Amino acid sequence: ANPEDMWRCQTVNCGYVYDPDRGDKRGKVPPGTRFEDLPDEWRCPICKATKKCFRPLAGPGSTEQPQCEMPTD
Amino acid sequence: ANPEDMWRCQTVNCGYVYDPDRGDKRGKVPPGTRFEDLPDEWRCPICKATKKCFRPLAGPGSTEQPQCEMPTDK
Ligand SMILES: [Fe+3]
Ligand SMILES: [Fe+3]
Repeated sequence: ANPEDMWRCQTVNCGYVYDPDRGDKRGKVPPGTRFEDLPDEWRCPICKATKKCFRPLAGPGSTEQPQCEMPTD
Repeated sequence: ANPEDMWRCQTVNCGYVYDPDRGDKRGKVPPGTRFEDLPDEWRCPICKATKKCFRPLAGPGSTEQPQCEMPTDK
């Protein structure tokens, strides 16, 4: 719901947003699943980045640079 | 950056979100541009969908499958 618990994939050519109220069909994640509670083997359904490539939409994390393994910035 | 202002590409296997606070670097859209004010010819930077394939993350239109020139998903 709120931008604070939505997370955007930061790789350079992506832009998927994980929405907890939607879940994630391609990753078999049911609606209501918080970003923290995602499996450890979960990847971005678009670009397949790990969750280290994601950033909350607003609030403190949203201005930090994520510890991401694929190209970003 | 409220969800009613964010727009999700519903093309099959896409899901890029236009966040008006970000703008769109590939589209050369400066930050602060509302989705409603995007250029006529503006397209999804990932899948080339027109704006008619997008829907807001909340509010009227957020629940229905967009109808456009690409195959879309619900
Ligand atoms: Fe991604
Ligand atoms: Fe798209």
